[PDB]
Amino acid sequence: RGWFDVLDDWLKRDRFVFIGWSGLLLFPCAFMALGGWLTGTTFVTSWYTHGLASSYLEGANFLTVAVSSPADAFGHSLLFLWGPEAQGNLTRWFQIGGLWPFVALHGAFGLIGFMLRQFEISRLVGIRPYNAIAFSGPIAVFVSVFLMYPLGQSSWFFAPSFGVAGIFRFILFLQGFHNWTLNPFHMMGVAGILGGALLCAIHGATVENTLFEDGEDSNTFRAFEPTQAEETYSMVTANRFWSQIFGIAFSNKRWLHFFMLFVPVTGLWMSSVGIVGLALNLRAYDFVSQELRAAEDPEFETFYTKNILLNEGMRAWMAPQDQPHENFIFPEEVLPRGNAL
Amino acid sequence: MFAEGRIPLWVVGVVAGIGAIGVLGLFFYGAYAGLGSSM
Amino acid sequence: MDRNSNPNRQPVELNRTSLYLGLLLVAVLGILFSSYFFN
Amino acid sequence: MLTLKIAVYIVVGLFISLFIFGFLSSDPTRNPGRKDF
Amino acid sequence: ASLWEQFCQWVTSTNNRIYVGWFGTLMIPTLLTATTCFIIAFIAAPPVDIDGIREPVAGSLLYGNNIISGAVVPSSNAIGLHFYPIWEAASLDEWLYNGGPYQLVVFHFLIGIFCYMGRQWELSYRLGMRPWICVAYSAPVSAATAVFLIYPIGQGSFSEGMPLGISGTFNFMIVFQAEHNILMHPFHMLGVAGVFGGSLFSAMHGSLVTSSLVRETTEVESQNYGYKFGQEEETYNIVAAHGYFGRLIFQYASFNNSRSLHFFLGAWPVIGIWFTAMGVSTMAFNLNGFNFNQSILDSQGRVIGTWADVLNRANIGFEVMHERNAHNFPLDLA
Amino acid sequence: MQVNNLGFIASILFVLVPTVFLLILFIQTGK
Amino acid sequence: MQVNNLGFIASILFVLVPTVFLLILFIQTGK
Amino acid sequence: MTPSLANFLWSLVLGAAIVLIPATVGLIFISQKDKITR
Amino acid sequence: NLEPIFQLTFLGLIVLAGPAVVFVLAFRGGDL
Amino acid sequence: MESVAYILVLTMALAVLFFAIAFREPPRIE
Amino acid sequence: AQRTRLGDILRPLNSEYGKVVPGWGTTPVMGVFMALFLVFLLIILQIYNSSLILEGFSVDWAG
Amino acid sequence: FALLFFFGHIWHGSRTLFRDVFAGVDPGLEEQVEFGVFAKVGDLSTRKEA
Amino acid sequence: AAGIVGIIAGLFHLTVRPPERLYKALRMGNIETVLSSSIAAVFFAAFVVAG
Amino acid sequence: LSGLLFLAAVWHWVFWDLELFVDPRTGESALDLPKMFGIHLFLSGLLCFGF
Amino acid sequence: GLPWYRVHTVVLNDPGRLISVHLMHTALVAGWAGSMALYELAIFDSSDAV
Amino acid sequence: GTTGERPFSDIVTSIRYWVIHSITIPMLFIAGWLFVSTGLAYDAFGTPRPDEYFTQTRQELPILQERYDINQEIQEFN
Amino acid sequence: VTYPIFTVRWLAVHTLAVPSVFFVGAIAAMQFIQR
Amino acid sequence: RAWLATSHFVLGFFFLVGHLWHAGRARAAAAGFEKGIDRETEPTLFMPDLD
Ligand code: CLA
Ligand code: CLA
Ligand SMILES: CCCCCCCCCCCCCCCC(=O)OC[C@H](CO[C@@H]1O[C@H](CS(=O)(=O)O)[C@@H](O)[C@H](O)[C@H]1O)OC(=O)CCCCCCCCCCCCCCC
Ligand SMILES: CCCCCCCCCCCCCCCC(=O)OC[C@H](COP(=O)(O)OC[C@@H](O)CO)OC(=O)CCCCCCCCCCCCCCC
Ligand SMILES: CCCCCCCCCCCCCCCC(=O)OC[C@H](COP(=O)(O)OC[C@@H](O)CO)OC(=O)CCCCCCCCCCCCCCC
Ligand SMILES: CC1=C(/C=C/C(C)=C/C=C/C(C)=C/C=C/C=C(C)/C=C/C=C(C)/C=C/C2=C(C)CCCC2(C)C)C(C)(C)CCC1
Ligand SMILES: CC1=C(/C=C/C(C)=C/C=C/C(C)=C/C=C/C=C(C)/C=C/C=C(C)/C=C/C2=C(C)CCCC2(C)C)C(C)(C)CCC1
Ligand SMILES: CC1=C(/C=C/C(C)=C\C=C/C(C)=C/C=C/C=C(C)/C=C/C=C(C)\C=C\C2=C(C)CCCC2(C)C)C(C)(C)CCC1
Ligand SMILES: CCCCCCCCCCCCO[C@@H]1O[C@H](CO)[C@@H](O[C@H]2O[C@H](CO)[C@@H](O)[C@H](O)[C@H]2O)[C@H](O)[C@H]1O
Ligand SMILES: CCCCCCCCCCCCO[C@@H]1O[C@H](CO)[C@@H](O[C@H]2O[C@H](CO)[C@@H](O)[C@H](O)[C@H]2O)[C@H](O)[C@H]1O
Ligand SMILES: CCCCCCCCCCCCO[C@@H]1O[C@H](CO)[C@@H](O[C@H]2O[C@H](CO)[C@@H](O)[C@H](O)[C@H]2O)[C@H](O)[C@H]1O
Ligand code: OEX
Ligand SMILES: [Cl-]
Ligand SMILES: [Cl-]
Ligand SMILES: [Fe+2]
Repeated sequence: RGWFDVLDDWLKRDRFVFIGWSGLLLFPCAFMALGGWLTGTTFVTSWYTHGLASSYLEGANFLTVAVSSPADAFGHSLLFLWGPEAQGNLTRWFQIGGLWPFVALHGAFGLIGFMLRQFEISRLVGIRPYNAIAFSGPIAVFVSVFLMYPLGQSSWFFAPSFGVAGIFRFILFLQGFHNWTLNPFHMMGVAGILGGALLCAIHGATVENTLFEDGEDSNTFRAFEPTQAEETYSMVTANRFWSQIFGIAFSNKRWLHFFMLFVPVTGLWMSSVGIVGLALNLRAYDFVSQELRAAEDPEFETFYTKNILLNEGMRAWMAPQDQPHENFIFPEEVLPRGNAL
Repeated sequence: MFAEGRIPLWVVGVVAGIGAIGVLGLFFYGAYAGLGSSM
Repeated sequence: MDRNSNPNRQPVELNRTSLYLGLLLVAVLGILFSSYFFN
Repeated sequence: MLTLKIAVYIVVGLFISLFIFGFLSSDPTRNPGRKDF
Repeated sequence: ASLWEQFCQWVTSTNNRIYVGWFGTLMIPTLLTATTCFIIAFIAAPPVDIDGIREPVAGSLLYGNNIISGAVVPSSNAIGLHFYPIWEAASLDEWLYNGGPYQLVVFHFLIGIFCYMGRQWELSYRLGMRPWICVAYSAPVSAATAVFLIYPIGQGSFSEGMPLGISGTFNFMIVFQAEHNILMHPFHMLGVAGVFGGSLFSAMHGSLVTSSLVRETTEVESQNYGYKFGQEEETYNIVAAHGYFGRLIFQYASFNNSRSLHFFLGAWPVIGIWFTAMGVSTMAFNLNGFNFNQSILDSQGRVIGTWADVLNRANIGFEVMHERNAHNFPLDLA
Repeated sequence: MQVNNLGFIASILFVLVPTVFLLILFIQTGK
Repeated sequence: MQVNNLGFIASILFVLVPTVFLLILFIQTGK
Repeated sequence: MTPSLANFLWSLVLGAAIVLIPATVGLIFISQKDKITR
Repeated sequence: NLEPIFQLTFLGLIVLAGPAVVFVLAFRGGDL
Repeated sequence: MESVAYILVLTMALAVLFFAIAFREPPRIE
Repeated sequence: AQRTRLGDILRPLNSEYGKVVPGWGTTPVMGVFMALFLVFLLIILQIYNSSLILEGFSVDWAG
Repeated sequence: FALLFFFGHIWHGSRTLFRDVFAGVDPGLEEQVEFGVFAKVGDLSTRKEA
Repeated sequence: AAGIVGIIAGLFHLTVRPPERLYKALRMGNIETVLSSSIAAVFFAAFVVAG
Repeated sequence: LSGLLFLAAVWHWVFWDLELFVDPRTGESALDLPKMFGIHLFLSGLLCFGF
Repeated sequence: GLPWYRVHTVVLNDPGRLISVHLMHTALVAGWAGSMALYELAIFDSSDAV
Repeated sequence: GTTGERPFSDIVTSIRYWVIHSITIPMLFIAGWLFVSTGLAYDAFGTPRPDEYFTQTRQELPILQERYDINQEIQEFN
Repeated sequence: VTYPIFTVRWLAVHTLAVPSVFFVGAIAAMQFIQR
Repeated sequence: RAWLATSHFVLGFFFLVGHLWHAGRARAAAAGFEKGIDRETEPTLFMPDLD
């Protein structure tokens, strides 16, 4: 017995927590990312990077804590603990926001390890690896949003902070500065996510309401056993119902479930392509025909032009606080505002 | 408690749930006192 | 040299449901991207 | 305007009367199971 | 035998290609009316004075909009919650100016989708099904009623209802955030949990079923031809899928009962969308999202910002610029 | 409106090229 | 040159529509 | 020979000595100890 | 102040009162 | 003239919807 | 299968299909080279990142 | 294109390493996917028989 | 330097057969493994050129 | 060059069944991908060094 | 038959036609390079490099 | 069904388990409590206490602007 | 009968739960920090 | 007013959901198919095809 094959035996035992070869990448990296996030949201400030309190130690709550992005002065420095910024000082590393690339990098390598775990367990069990192919969507989202968006921007500062209200800030920032709702790549993402939620709800309700009477109890859940051969619900009845209700219906179970896979994964990939565009400020910010008309004609108003005005107001009122390294002094008279508010 | 060498699992569960409710209530109390209470 | 028949030739199919799904996808992609094409 | 109002009131009332009288006309028995009630 | 009984049998027939039913006798006229008026208004309605300040907003395609910017603009703020049919207008042009098409489309659409939910129950009853597909459909219905009816009622004007367009929806959402802080509302958070988890679990379910498909085709043809419509037997190995998923996380995190799995797949996004419908319906009465602004102070008393304070700066910037010409007084009371 | 001069040709080709591809594939199916 | 604004779309459609018709008919032949 | 170069080289050495090498020894040791009986 | 002390003591008594009933009926053999 | 293009693409989607409902491949039990 | 002159020339380069070295072969030398490649990639990344600062130049358009 | 080619790699890598099950799983696959039966996941010779 | 190293590596990959373990692990009889690793190297280089 | 490669593609499409592509040991089409990799790597190294 | 997204699999076990499709792709890329350069040359303004 | 490990419902319903944990879990609780209440967490992580957000010589936000010499920058920020 | 006590599952439970209870006690003490 | 209106609107909605759940279950149970479709007498299996 070779030592590699003995180690392969030990790593792929049937235990409570499967390890595998992928676990050597997954578990230390996922533990580092999760412990870094919990450590930062419990103890670590954003006072020197953002001028903000973002830990439970400062009095923030679960909504208002974050592992915030590092200072804009560092650019896209990877901000290693031993790196030229922190210089080995753990306290300085915490204060300059090094927990953000710590969490983001270990998280990215843990996500790699998780899709590798999906591949490894799919190979061992003997099934096709479509769970890993489906998980390509979340990794596309993580790579485009937390990595390539700040890389395209000036620093890691403009990456989303690992927090609830920090993510809400990133979301509103992308509305006001990028017009990300107007981007068709995000619209395909929204369509994919709402379609995935629709398909989940409709598929579950259809199965639960086309169940076969396979038991004597009103509790229908005990009328199923996993080792049975026949279908637990009537695809014919479900097909007839949705054909007469909606006009069309699924007639193929395998196509139904591939579509349930396909819709949100494709939405995530499309929104990722849009975030890649936004990394370089390649926005769908404006419809130039409507601005040219609105500049020439003061009677022309659409909901698009109203959204443009909303974005301008948000940018001017948020940027001095959201980007304190820039020292944006906007006196009150230059702030755009409507009548009386 | 009603067994040999054993504690009922529902007693363990009610104790753990009471402790979890207590620490959640303490965390909600701290929203209105001390830091982060806006006063 | 001789021009021999290739035995790796295989027919392509697209069923009517696939046609309808593709036509709807292409129509909604046109609906989505036409405003940006016009700008 | 009065003619359109009368026409819409008649159309709406006819559809609502259809709905009501149909659900009053032994709709529980219009099912493939046990139609006794 | 009777003419009425023959009509009742036709109406309730399961042999209709599209099921009508008694709910369909209300659904079809209302939905056809709303569809026809929406299409005509989206193409060719004149501009609508939504804020009631004689500042008409071009909503239709013939007046300079594209598909993204086009909308059926909500009715005038001067109307408020007043019932504004065609016969209450002095002319059709006045009706168009004041946003009557929005009221017509929205009222017939809301009746139609409530009747769609009733019809879903009706056909499940005629087909000998269990009846709770309509309960799952009640979550999108509640969300639609929240944004088209309940939010206007609580705000006191149908001008506050979501516009029937893409950029109009974005405008509704941005003004909603600036006024109610919906992102900080936990019901919206539950909705985001519902849609993110519903898409997650849709991807999971689909990927596990596609992963565990029984080999019934060659490598040339599509694997979907391994399923025959109306086959008795299972098209995929649930035990293999459970073995994979209980090794991917751990054994007791994986469903083995397909009925519990599908009840969970139904229940998660439906409950999430119910909660977010109630969140929008409760911010109709101005019960807003969490206000943590200036919640952290130092020992002197100076405000230490958090991410909620930056979010509030964004909300203020959205608020001071919204309906720029409609406000005359210092507070946006509704 | 002052739109892109190529917007009409791009929209028609973006719709019509894969429409043609799908129609070609559907009509030949069964051969 | 100051050409007709519809000349490009007319030329592409005039070529491409019967081209598509012919390709559809040829590819399905033998079914 | 800079401080950043020395810190990078020490990072290579200490990522081996803290993470890679002791995990390699621990995995080899526990796989040799708890063997699968065929 | 003693008001949180009394509040938490009353709260503790009432939170224990229910599981005391369930626990007595489990221990002594009640018709649970 | 963009309005013609928008009307055409919306009409193509609605025609696809009609032909997919009215002229679907019928689901057959076999 | 039709013979050509170019095919007959190139034939010994496509005659060893599926030939393997039994066992692990040169996998350890491979892994040593992959480790050295990873370290080299780390070096050039940290130089481009300005996380590794070397004397004699600066990462800037002026060198 | 680099982002989309990440999906291509995953797709083709998965199609490579899972070529045997591309048409579907085995029509059995029953006992090997049960929990606790075999000492090693997917290995037949590692049956505990206990 | 990379061309010299590529010449040396090509000479090794021309004279030395793969190990049986690496042949079976990476499925070297399948051309799709070449497609997979080439797509991997290609997106690596595309990320590099975009950066 | 594009025209020349189009013509060469036409030739290879038509004369697909070259004797070089089949294994002399078995009777079927086989590419020795590690050897092709070694040749292409050597060509890549030579071209990289010359450039 | 083959689904649309798999049509190019026909050259999976055909090295001659695989080489042919590679040539066709290489020809299309080189012809794009030539035609793109020619279009750029036809519309380039060389009057002021500054 | 059982991969080899003791079932959790057996474990947590044992006298010996709760004898060990009645001690370990509360004393981990008090370890976190003494991490915060002795003030060691502020010094460990560099989080300001409620009177070092601003000093008597700095009343603005101490936004780092140095790229490499951040230790001296945090020191003069205090 | 005669199960192991120390497993990979044991370490998987503690790696998470020991700092979880430590952090919970920390945040509980944070609840009593005055301004 | 805000608390009362919000609470009672949420309660009214969830009680409409209860009506739908119980009205449908009452009809299904009085009709006899609240536990699922009988396999032998599945009603759709005796209907003509829709097209
Ligand atoms: C050099 C890279 C490369 C190569 C040689 C291949 C080759 C192949 N792929 Mg893969 N793939 C790749 C990258 C690549 N792929 C990438 C980047 C992705 C992510 C998008 C995928 C995702 C993928 C999936 C999901 C599938 C394949 C499949 C296939 C096989 C059949 C292809 C086919 O007939 O489709 C035919 C394509 C059409 C009929 C129309 C597609 C037109 C596209 C959408 C737009 C046109 C693009 C334009 C003309 C050129 C620009 C592209 C260029 C900039 C890259 C074939 C072996 C299939 C398979 O595995 O077979 C068993 C399969 O299902 N691929
Ligand atoms: C009609 C119901 C109703 C209304 C309008 C109010 C209103 C009010 N209460 Mg009261 N209360 C109620 C019921 C109600 N309560 C009940 C049933 C109890 C017994 C538990 C209490 C006990 C109580 C106390 C002790 C106090 C109040 C207080 C208050 C005031 C402030 C509320 C606040 O900030 O809390 C916070 C708001 C929340 C925590 C929101 C909770 C959201 C719930 C959980 C939604 C439920 C979801 C759904 C129904 C679940 C099923 C759905 C399912 C299908 C998925 C306010 C006027 C306070 C006061 O000011 O006294 C003078 C005070 O201290 N209430
Ligand atoms: C995060 C935690 C890290 C996880 C670490 C996981 C453990 C390490 C996994 C290693 C996987 C690769 C090794 C596979 C076995 C093999 O190839 O060799 C097989 C041989 C012989 O094994 C024996 O050899 C016998 C004969 S033969 O070799 O096959 O010819 C054979 O019959 C027998 O089966 C076989 O056992 O084993 C050896 O000991 C070789 C050790 C070196 C293997 C590569 C490591 C190189 C790492 C580079 C780092 C150093 C460079 C640093 C630069 C600064
Ligand atoms: C008691 C809780 C009831 C609340 C209603 C929510 C559950 C129903 C939602 C499903 C909607 C989709 C409809 C089609 C789906 C469908 O048709 O379901 C079918 C499914 C099958 O049930 P049976 O017919 O076997 O039994 C139900 C009755 O017929 C008799 O028991 O019904 C149930 O499982 C009901 C169980 C609910 C009881 C527990 C659920 C608790 C979940 C809510 C908890 C709170 C969530 C928020 C917390 C943050
Ligand atoms: C009450 C009367 C009718 C109500 C009106 C409903 C109209 C729309 C009905 C859907 C039309 C079907 C077209 C899909 C094409 C079609 O007919 O496919 C039919 C298809 C059946 O698939 P099978 O199971 O038969 O597939 C087996 C194999 O053929 C796989 O290829 O059903 C689905 O795929 C559902 C998944 C997509 C569902 C898409 C619906 C999207 C909703 C509408 C989007 C509108 C966009 C345009 C707006 C301008
Ligand atoms: C950073 C870092 C690191 C790491 C660390 C670690 C890895 C750790 C950790 C850690 C951890 C790992 C921690 C934890 C935690 C936790 C917590 C804080 C918790 C919580 C919770 C809660 C509060 C919950 C609650 C609840 C809910 C809500 C649901 C149900 C019910 C209950 C009540 C349960 C080191 C040193 C390497 C180095 C430096 C850097
Ligand atoms: C025959 C021949 C010849 C000729 C040649 C030629 C004349 C050529 C050419 C060529 C060419 C002239 C070419 C080309 C090309 C192109 C391409 C290949 C393209 C494309 C496309 C694409 C792919 C794109 C796509 C897209 C779109 C559309 C949108 C946006 C996005 C993207 C980019 C994706 C000669 C006599 C000399 C010689 C003999 C033979
Ligand atoms: C869910 C869950 C759980 C948990 C639970 C818990 C944690 C709890 C609870 C609960 C409790 C812990 C309770 C209680 C109770 C009590 C009661 C219910 C009472 C009463 C009474 C009354 C009514 C009062 C009266 C009074 C007055 C009025 C004044 C005078 C004096 C007195 C105090 C007598 C378990 C694990 C089991 C199972 C699974 C899940
Ligand atoms: C799988 C990947 C895992 C990699 C990550 C795992 C964590 C690795 C941590 C690496 C830590 C680097 O730690 C680094 O150690 C060196 C030497 O000890 C310290 O260096 C210090 O000590 C040395 C030796 O006394 C002095 O000569 C030197 O002047 C001084 O700076 C660095 O200041 C510190 O930054
Ligand atoms: C939940 C996780 C717990 C977080 C860990 C708790 C401890 C955090 C660090 C506090 C310890 C002391 O805090 C700080 O430590 C760093 C090491 O990083 C010391 O730093 C010292 O060694 C490092 C490493 O070579 C070099 O930077 C330098 O030689 C010197 O500054 C500082 O002098 C001390 O001020
Ligand atoms: C089967 C269901 C029922 C269908 C049958 C009923 C048909 C409709 C009957 C009501 C007809 C219209 O009812 C009538 O509407 C007109 C609208 O001009 C109202 O008229 C009112 O408004 C108009 C202008 O709008 C004023 O000029 C008028 O002075 C005032 O009275 C009447 O007060 C009401 O009596
Ligand atoms: O309309 Mn639509 O948005 Ca409800 O809040 Mn007041 O009014 Mn108007 O300003 Mn802001
Ligand atoms: Cl506005
Ligand atoms: Cl006002
Ligand atoms: Fe399913």
